[PDB]
Amino acid sequence: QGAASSHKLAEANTDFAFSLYRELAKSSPDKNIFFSPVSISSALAMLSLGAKGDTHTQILEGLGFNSEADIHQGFQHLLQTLNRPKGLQLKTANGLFVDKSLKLLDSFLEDSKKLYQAEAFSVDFDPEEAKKQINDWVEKQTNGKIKDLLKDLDSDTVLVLVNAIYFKGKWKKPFDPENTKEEDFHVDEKTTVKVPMMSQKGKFYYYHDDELSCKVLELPYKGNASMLIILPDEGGLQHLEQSLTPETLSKWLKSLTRRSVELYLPKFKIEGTYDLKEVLSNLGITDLFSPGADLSGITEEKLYVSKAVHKAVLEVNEEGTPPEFKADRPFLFLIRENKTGSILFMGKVVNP
Repeated sequence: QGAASSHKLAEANTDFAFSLYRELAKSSPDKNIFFSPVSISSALAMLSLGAKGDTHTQILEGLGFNSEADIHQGFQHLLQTLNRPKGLQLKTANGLFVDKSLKLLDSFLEDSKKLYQAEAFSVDFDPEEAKKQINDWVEKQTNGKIKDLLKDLDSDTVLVLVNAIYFKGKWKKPFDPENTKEEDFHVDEKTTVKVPMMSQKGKFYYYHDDELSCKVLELPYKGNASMLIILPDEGGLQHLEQSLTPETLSKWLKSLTRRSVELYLPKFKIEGTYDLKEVLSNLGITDLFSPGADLSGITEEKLYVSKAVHKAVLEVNEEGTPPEFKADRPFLFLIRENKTGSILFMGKVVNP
C-alpha cells in the first residue's frame, strides 16, 4: 500500500546486488564476473508491470520487497537520476520482443516507456532474421559496443528480454601513460599473465580491513561515480566473497580515509553474459521463465519469458582529466553512483 520510499529502493537494490553477485560467483569460479545489478533490478520491475498472481510475488520478493509493495514510482525516479546529464550517460539497451500475433495491452506499452524508458517490440520469431534484427538493434543502441549479442534462437520463442550495457569511464585523477609498464598478473599459483600495469602516486580514500584481510580503495569517476576496488590479502578471496554483504560495504565506506597510496592497477577489459533464467532461479524468480507464467498484464494471451540475456562490458584504462595498492592478482570491484548509492556494477577480475 503506497509507492515505496527511495530508501526502500536503495536497500532492496543493494541486497539484491550482493546476492546476485554471490550466486554468479558460486556458479562460475575462476571466471571474470561483470554485470549491472541495477539494470537487472530494473528489467524485472518493468516485467512486474505485467505480472499478476504469484508470478508477481516471486519477482518483488526476489528484488527485495513486500508482495504488496509498490515500486514503480521509485524506480522511475531513480533511473531519472542515473540517466541525467550530470551523470554517467550510459550507452544502454533494453528491448522487449514479443511474438507479433500477440495483441499487447497498449497501456503496458505506454508505461514501460515513461516509467522505465525501455522499448518493447512485437516481432515475428522465425529463428533466423529475428536474431539479426535484435542483435543489430542492440548494436545500434550501444553505438557498436555490443555486437552480435544473441547466440541462437529456438523456434518456439515468444518473448525475448534483452538487457545490455557498455561502460568506459573517465577518471577524476588520470594515470600517466608513461607509468604504464608491463607486469606479471598472478591469476593463480600456476598461471601467469602479462598485463599493462597503470601506476599512480597520489591521495585516494583507502582502508586496510584486516578483520577481512584485504585492501579497499576508491577511484573517482568523472560523472559523480566511484570505483570501489577490493584487493584480498594473499589467497583469501574465497572467504572474502563469503563476507560480501551490504553491511560490510557500509563498514568499508565508514572506514575509508584519504591517504597517500602508491596505486598499481592493470588496464583491462572484461565482460559478462548471463542467462537470467538460471541465475534468478536460485533467487526464487522462477515462474516468469516458464509456461505457466502470469503476464496477462502484458497480453490476454498465454505467455512467459522464453529467453533473457543480460550482458555488461567494462573497459578500464588511464584516461583522463605510504601504503602500496598493487592489484597484480585476482580482485573484486564495484562501481557505485555517488548521489544515489546505487550499485551500477559489480565485478570480479580474474583474467584481465
